[PDB]
Amino acid sequence: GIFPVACADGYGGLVTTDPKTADPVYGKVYNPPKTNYPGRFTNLLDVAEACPTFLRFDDGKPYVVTRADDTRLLAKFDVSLAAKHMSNTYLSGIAQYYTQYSGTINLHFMFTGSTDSKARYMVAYIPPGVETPPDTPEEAAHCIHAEWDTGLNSKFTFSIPYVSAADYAYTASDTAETTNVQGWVCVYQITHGKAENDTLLVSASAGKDFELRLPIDPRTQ
Amino acid sequence: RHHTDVGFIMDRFVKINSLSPTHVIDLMQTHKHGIVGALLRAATYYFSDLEIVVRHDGNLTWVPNGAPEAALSNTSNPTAYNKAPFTRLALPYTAPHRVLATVYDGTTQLPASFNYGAIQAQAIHELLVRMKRAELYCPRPLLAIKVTSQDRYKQKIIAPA
Amino acid sequence: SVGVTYGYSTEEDHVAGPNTSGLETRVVQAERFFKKFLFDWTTDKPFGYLTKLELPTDHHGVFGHLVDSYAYMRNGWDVEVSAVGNQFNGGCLLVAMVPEWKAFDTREKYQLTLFPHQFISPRTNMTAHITVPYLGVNRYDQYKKHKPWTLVVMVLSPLTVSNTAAPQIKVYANIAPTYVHV
Repeated sequence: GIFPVACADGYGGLVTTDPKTADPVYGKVYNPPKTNYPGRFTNLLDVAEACPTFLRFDDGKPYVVTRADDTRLLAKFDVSLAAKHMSNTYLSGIAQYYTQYSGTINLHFMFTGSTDSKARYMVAYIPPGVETPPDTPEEAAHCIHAEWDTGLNSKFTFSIPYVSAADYAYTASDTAETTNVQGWVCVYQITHGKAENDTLLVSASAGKDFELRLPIDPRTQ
Repeated sequence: RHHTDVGFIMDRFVKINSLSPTHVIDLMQTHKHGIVGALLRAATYYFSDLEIVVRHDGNLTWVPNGAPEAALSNTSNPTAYNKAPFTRLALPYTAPHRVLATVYDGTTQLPASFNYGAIQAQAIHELLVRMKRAELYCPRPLLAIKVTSQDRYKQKIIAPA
Repeated sequence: SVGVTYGYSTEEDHVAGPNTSGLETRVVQAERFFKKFLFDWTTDKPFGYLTKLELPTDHHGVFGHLVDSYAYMRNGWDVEVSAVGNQFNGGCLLVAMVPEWKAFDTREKYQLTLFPHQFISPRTNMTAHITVPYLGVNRYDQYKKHKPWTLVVMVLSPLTVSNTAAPQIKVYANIAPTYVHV
């Protein structure tokens, strides 16, 4: 009374992604319940919200030179996922192990001069390919721009919408084309009030929308 | 959001260099840039079940922690015999302590507790390890690849012909 | 003020338990404050100037007596940091409760703020306030052979001074073991 055998013609590979399980040997041992032990996280995302970052410049010093002079342009830095501006960075550090992604990078700002001093500053987006960096905050305003002064506040956060070609993009970059991927988005300012010295800080963080698809080892393990 | 739940990322294998007729079973013999150890290091306190896969010859034998190593070959404590070509098992957990960790600052050699164990046979060629249901606690710093040249980065990309 | 900032939770604690707790009950009179020197901080120090302080030191207190009593215990930790200056300066220093300290390295400097933490600047803050709940690989601990907790502060923003400030500035803190069960 044999049951009809159905011998497997050519399947059953010892391949990685399989979810099959196994059998214990010296098994059947309990353990204490590990509820209530603080420090629990489940997603690099949420913990990739509550923390800012610290950018970098050729001065090797995070903070930015901030001169109380008649200059009109502050400084220009790129923003990307693989760029010298954002290497030592928690978002990217998680990222470099990914090829697919969709999410807005976020920012922060911290001030140095005494509260008394008056000031103005103007954030300014730029698309990847305008072929010309704007040379005045009004004609720079065309892309995206905003304001927040010394008045009533010191912290501030701002973002840049996840523009692309299609609803995804490559994390790493190429050696087959030339055009920058995002632009040179940086900030403008109006007449400085007074300072013997100042300083600006900026960061990054994931907010609502940071997304990834995965995985592959890039490294030379 | 349908990733960063480690329960999906930490269910694969990774290589181990060292081998011996008697060999040790612990995570800290990982590689410190293989993606497994990327997150696997990134926290403070973690915990899982265990699964392993071994290609070998002879008679693979294992024992939980806290034993006399001089008391293994004899008396054939739990074990099964030999069979080619593949072999897959899963070990349960033998805590002397209610959670694992990475490093323990005391007056920098690794402690003697955290020990998934040790295997022994007559010919041991290939090892494979696999985490289970793990959880992570008190995350820690992390780095990316270092930057040397000027602009952003450059990297070759595969394309058809 | 900016207020209080807890570590990973804020809640009344368990206080009474089994044979070990019934033997290591919540004694109260082993609790008291004291201050400790942190560092000098003038316009000289460039960025990255790290400094550390292991915990806990000795103390001529009953707490100090039992932490020498050379046996199993447990504890909590409330810290409150501050310093004195004047409104004619600028910059920011970074403060952080430290789980599982290790000797750091250059590149990772830009990372210091996974931990619970606060900022330091003359305008915004004048008094830190943080607390960390217990933990440990065992149910309890015995110090002399380990230290699970230290406390760190390091340079974050360069300091500035004009002709109307004290060209030397000092910084103090507040050590406070709490919720103790011996």
